[PDB]
Amino acid sequence: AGKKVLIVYAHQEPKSFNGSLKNVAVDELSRQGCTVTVSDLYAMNFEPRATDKDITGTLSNPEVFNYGVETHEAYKQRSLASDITDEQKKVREADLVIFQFPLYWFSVPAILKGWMDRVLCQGFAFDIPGFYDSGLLQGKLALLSVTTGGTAEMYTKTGVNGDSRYFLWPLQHGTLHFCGFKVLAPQISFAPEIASEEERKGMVAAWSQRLQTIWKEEPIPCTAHWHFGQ
Amino acid sequence: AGKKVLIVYAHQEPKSFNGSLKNVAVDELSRQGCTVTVSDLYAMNFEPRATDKDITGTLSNPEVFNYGVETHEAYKQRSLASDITDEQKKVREADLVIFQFPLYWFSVPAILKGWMDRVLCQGFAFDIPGFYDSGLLQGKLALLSVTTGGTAEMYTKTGVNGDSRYFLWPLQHGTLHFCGFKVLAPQISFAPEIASEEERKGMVAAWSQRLQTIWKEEPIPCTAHWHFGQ
Ligand SMILES: Cc1cc2nc3c(=O)[nH]c(=O)nc-3n(C[C@H](O)[C@H](O)[C@H](O)COP(=O)(O)OP(=O)(O)OC[C@H]3O[C@@H](n4cnc5c(N)ncnc54)[C@H](O)[C@@H]3O)c2cc1C
Ligand SMILES: Cc1cc2nc3c(=O)[nH]c(=O)nc-3n(C[C@H](O)[C@H](O)[C@H](O)COP(=O)(O)OP(=O)(O)OC[C@H]3O[C@@H](n4cnc5c(N)ncnc54)[C@H](O)[C@@H]3O)c2cc1C
Ligand SMILES: CCN(CC)CCC[C@H](C)Nc1ccnc2cc(Cl)ccc12
Ligand SMILES: CCN(CC)CCC[C@H](C)Nc1ccnc2cc(Cl)ccc12
Ligand SMILES: [Zn+2]
Ligand SMILES: [Zn+2]
Repeated sequence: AGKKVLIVYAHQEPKSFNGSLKNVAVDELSRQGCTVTVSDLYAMNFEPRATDKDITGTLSNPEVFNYGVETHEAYKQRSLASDITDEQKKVREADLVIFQFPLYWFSVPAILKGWMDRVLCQGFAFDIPGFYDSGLLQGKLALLSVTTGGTAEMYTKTGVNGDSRYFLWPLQHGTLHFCGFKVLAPQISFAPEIASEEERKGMVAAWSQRLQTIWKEEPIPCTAHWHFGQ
Repeated sequence: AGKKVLIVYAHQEPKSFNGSLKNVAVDELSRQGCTVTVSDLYAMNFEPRATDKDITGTLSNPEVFNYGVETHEAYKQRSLASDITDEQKKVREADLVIFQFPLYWFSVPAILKGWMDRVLCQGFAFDIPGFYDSGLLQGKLALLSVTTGGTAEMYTKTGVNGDSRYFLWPLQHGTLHFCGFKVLAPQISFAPEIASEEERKGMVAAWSQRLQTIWKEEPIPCTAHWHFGQ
């Protein structure tokens, strides 16, 4: 026991469907006795841009700015902007990181993309070498809880939008697995705007109910076959 | 001729490999007699976050904030923030939109993700019923010019990262095709940091040379089969 959870939450509106899914996760994980922290990115005005302001120390090469190189070195020297290290502390302490967001352009909203870009730097989240199964966040779990405009039917193989797993690839594999996370099955709450209020309440209750047994779940095999099939 | 091009450019450093690819595109398209415009997102300090500041008027619903609905209505009511409408004007005038960026987490840097989120609103880029082949930007061409850290071999179907086409799906299909663009084959400049000077020169020259005949190209079939098939 004694599990720690970080929820990285990306919605502007506390009364939103995303807000309800975040709150029910806080409620249920709290009820279980888990330690819970939420990064409410919009409320934090979280900075999404990868810039030279993210390093406060002497640059390795002040004539030609290479974000990856400079953040790697800043991580090692401890000269990263404090907003980044504040998030790194939350990740370091977490056993499970839940990302709660509406799908924007088959991906995460930009503010959350910026969290990934800025927080998961070399030295902290991965090394070269030291990625995928050797990533530095090994031993941790991650889970994408996503809401969509499109219906489940629209996000199937035979639909023009394609199977929902297709768009998970850059997030689950390219990012989370790359950093060493084991990835729990995504929670996709399809088309709440189209849904009836009863169907919406059902989707929120389904997430809460799933969370009751989250610590017993196995991760997915985060492979091309899982995402794309044969 | 009389062709118009917008380059949406996302790199912090003018002397970067991305910078050089952007500059060669400007040079070669300018030489051809094309009309060329560049949105240098980092130099513009482009806002990535989707917030209620993106609507200038009174909100469609001041009590509960729905970004998609509010921006749709704002577009119809000419009440979007000027940074967004400035970009929409550039897109509206363009026959070809080139995106020039380094791959960040199998996707675009957050600043460019924010451009997509905030600029391509419903009513402007898509609507009911105009999407995929009938998207509102139909008749326009789009092209992703991406640079990577990983090698071409890492980006193979059975390589650690999977086929590069796998990460293109959310961008080419879920975003560009969705908005009605015809998608020209991506330009992928693999691993310039690792490449020799000569190899880098070759990749820049390949891009310059490609641009010489860009108006003669057929778009790819932006399908699941192209992205995921044998
Ligand atoms: C920039 C942008 C890009 C997008 N790109 C995509 C894309 O690529 N693919 C795609 O499929 N969609 C896309 N969308 C649509 C988007 O994913 C949906 O709009 C979003 O997922 C809806 O979630 P929400 O929390 O905002 O819904 P909400 O509008 O907040 O929720 C709907 C309703 O649920 C109600 N509600 C809240 N809590 C509860 C509760 N506890 N019980 C019952 N009802 C409740 C709310 O009052 C509301 O009426 C995009 C949208 C934007 C703005
Ligand atoms: C947050 C983050 C996430 C990332 N995620 C990924 C990922 O998911 N997958 C992946 O594969 N990579 C990833 N990367 C790596 C990234 O994609 C590469 O670092 C980037 O593409 C390199 O391009 P660049 O323009 O910055 O190269 P640069 O470092 O600017 O350039 C490389 C070399 O080319 C030289 N050069 C510039 N112009 C010319 C010229 N005209 N002729 C010859 N040489 C020239 C430069 O001087 C330099 O020496 C990530 C990086 C970051 C920071
Ligand atoms: C017209 C607005 N309103 C009236 C019913 C319906 C809500 C709008 C719906 C949910 N939004 C969407 C539904 C489905 N797909 C989408 C893809 C993108 Cl990129 C953006 C928005 C999307
Ligand atoms: C000083 C040496 N310097 C090159 C300038 C280090 C370059 C490291 C290499 C290129 N970067 C990378 C190579 C391959 N994959 C990657 C995935 C991510 Cl997320 C981030 C960086 C990556
Ligand atoms: Zn994986
Ligand atoms: Zn397509």
